[PDB]
Amino acid sequence: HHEVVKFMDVYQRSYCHPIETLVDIFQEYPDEIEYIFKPSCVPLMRCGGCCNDEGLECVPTEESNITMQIMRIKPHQGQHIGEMSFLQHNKCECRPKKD
Amino acid sequence: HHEVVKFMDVYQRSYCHPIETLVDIFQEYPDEIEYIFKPSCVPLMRCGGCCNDEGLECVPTEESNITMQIMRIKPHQGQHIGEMSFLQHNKCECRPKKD
Amino acid sequence: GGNECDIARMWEWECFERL
Amino acid sequence: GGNECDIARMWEWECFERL
Repeated sequence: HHEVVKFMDVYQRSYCHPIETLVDIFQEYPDEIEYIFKPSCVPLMRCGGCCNDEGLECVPTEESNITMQIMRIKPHQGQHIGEMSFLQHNKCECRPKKD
Repeated sequence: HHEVVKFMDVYQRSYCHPIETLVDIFQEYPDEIEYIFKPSCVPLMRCGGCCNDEGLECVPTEESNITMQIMRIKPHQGQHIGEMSFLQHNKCECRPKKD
Repeated sequence: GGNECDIARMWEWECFERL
Repeated sequence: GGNECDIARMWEWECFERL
């Protein structure tokens, strides 16, 4: 254990901001099931944590694309390296919940 | 945008390992509903990403506790600082899925 | 210094005291 | 340099070639 953490630090580090998060390829690309991806996930900068109030929601305000190298494989066939671009979050912000 | 990321880097950084992840307090403590926490979430080192095969699963092998400072606030009442301990993941590893 | 405590902004100490 | 490609281990280049 690292003892009791400082209050001001828990809020600053937890407040809705862009943090390193791994996203599943199968979750973003639902039309790619026959080609096993290696790796099956990719690291993307997304917004995570919580808001200041219960009636708010941590969501992104800006976006961007990032190309990556993925090895697509298929049973009883072969393998191959391809270029895949994913969407990331550039800016984060809290806003009142809708649905 | 930056450019096409290196393959060896996407796998080494995406492979099931301990990464900074924010956990919701309400998700861990389902009994504390009458006392709103500030912040409502806390940063904990958990395992995230994906495994080498589809039949595997990224899960932790070891654990630990971490104390933090949280401000409990109740409607029409007052506020107060308390010590809350959360569970984190020390070691991560991939194993065949069960359910 | 007055009352510029935005709900969707870094609630400093003063804002926390008067939430 | 043989066949020690563990499924739950860092699959190096050689392991990726012969998956």
